Parts: sequence; C-alpha cells; structure tokens
Amino acid sequence: NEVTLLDSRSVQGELGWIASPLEGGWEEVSIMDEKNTPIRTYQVCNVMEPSQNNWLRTDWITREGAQRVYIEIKFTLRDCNSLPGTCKETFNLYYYESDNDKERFIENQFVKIDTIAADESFTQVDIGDRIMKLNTEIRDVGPLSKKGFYLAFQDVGACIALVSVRVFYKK
Amino acid sequence: SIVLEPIYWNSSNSKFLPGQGLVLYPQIGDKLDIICPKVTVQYEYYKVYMVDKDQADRCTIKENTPLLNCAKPDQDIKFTIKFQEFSPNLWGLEFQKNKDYYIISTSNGSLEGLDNQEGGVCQTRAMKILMKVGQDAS
Repeated sequence: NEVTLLDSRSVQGELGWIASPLEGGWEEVSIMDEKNTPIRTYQVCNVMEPSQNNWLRTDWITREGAQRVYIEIKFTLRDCNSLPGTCKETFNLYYYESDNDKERFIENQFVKIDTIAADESFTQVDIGDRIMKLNTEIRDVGPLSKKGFYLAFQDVGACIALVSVRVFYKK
Repeated sequence: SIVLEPIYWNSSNSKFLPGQGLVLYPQIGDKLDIICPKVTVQYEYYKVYMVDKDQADRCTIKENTPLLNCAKPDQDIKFTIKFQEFSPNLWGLEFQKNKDYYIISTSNGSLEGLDNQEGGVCQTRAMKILMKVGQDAS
C-alpha cells in the first residue's frame, strides 16, 4: 500500500529538527492529537514581523531504494487577521538529495518542490465546532538517485503550524 | 531566552516545594518542558493533567486529559508547553498574561493507582505546578 520512510507522529522522543534561526521562527511544541495522542509539532506565526525567512529541514531520510517519494503534510494555519489584511496563506517545501546522513547546516542548496497552500484556516482556537480544518497536502519528488534526502520547510510570514509530516513511496 | 529549563516530574525533584508544589512565572513566548525520564534499571507512574484552580486545590481529577502519560519506564515521556496567547496550531494550548494555570497529578506514583481521580501524589508530595503567566514573585 505505502511504505513509510517517515512519520513525525511515530518517531517518538523529541523531533529536534534543525531550524534557522534556532528559535524565534519554527519552534517544536506539543499538542493533544485530535484523537488525544500527544504529538510533537513545529510552528511559527511571525505574521506581524517583516522579512520572514524561517527554515526547518528535517533529518536524513533514506529513500530505501525507491525513485519517486511522496510527502504527506498536515498543517493548520490560523487566520492571520484574527489577531490584534494581506495574509500569507502558503509556504515552500524543499528537498535535498544526499548520501551523507549527518549534514549539519546545508538554501540555494535546496530545491523547491512547490508553493504549498492552506485550503482552510481558523479564527478561534479549537472551539470552532470540533475540527478537521486540518489541511493535508500531498507532493511528489522527482526521480531520485542518491541514498537519502532532507526535507526543508521555509516560512515567509504565515501563522502556520505543522501537525504531521509523513513520507512514503508506494510499492 | 524562551527555553525555560526542563521540569522533571519526579518526587525527587527538590523544586517541588512540599506543601506548595512548584511555582513558576513564565511569560508569553516562553517554552517549557515537563519531563518524565527513563530508568539505572522504582519508576514513578503518573498521569499529568492541566486543571482549573478548583481541581488544582483540593486535588481531584475528572474531558480532563493527560499532558503526560508517564507510564513508559524504558523511554522518556515529555510535553513541551508553548506560552502563547494565540496558537498557530488549532489543537494547541493558549494562555493569557496575568492568569494562573495549574498542572497536577492524582496518581499514587505507582502503576497500581495510575487512574486515581482523587488526591494522590499531589495531595502528598505536593507535586503541583502553579504558573503565574506574566507575573512577578512577591
């Protein structure tokens, strides 16, 4: 059906993905799953600040000998002006192939997979009804040739939160 | 900055001033880690919840869900709280400056009484955490 190579929900422990800047942008915070289960998430909402360029690249992800790899993202995005007009309702998803599973820095190095957007956002907290305003975007990465890769997330001023990040390849 | 210094939820933690729990003065933006470490190899079973002043005082528990289900003795259990008013995440906690938030546990500490809805560890060791968001210390 789908062989997973990564699921942020079931990696246990702390996620500890490297982010630039280390703080002030993407921050790894916890939450209570829609189905309660405690998960680790990433987020940033520097909507009121200028020149946003917050990066968050995962860790080494092996392609386990696969060519095309699918990326399943589950973000939320709070409606910007629900806070004290023009609103960033997207972000960019990048990637980088590598046989080295200990890259410790790594932008121009990265390749943009697509400008991803939120079909739905929210104004109030979780009060609104209950919820499944949880966007889930699916993306494909071209033919691969190396051992693994890294996934990069670039914020540019949107009040977004990444609830889940899953990757697999379909056998 | 922001990273507030982890808070191990374990009876040996001296910071839990017996009879008054541990009091904090976290501000907006502050990040905090409640940790339930592994084992070495005696582990204290807990079910940590966040409750209102009512349930905080006269330790009782009730749809009242655990932020920490410390019950996995081989690995670390942890919930990283982010002291933000407006949450970028819909399922994420939110706070307000000048309000108190309480985190207690009514477990015996043992696996036996992990679901006790009354008193427990809190009542005894005084394993409560009072957070006075955006407030100083008298």
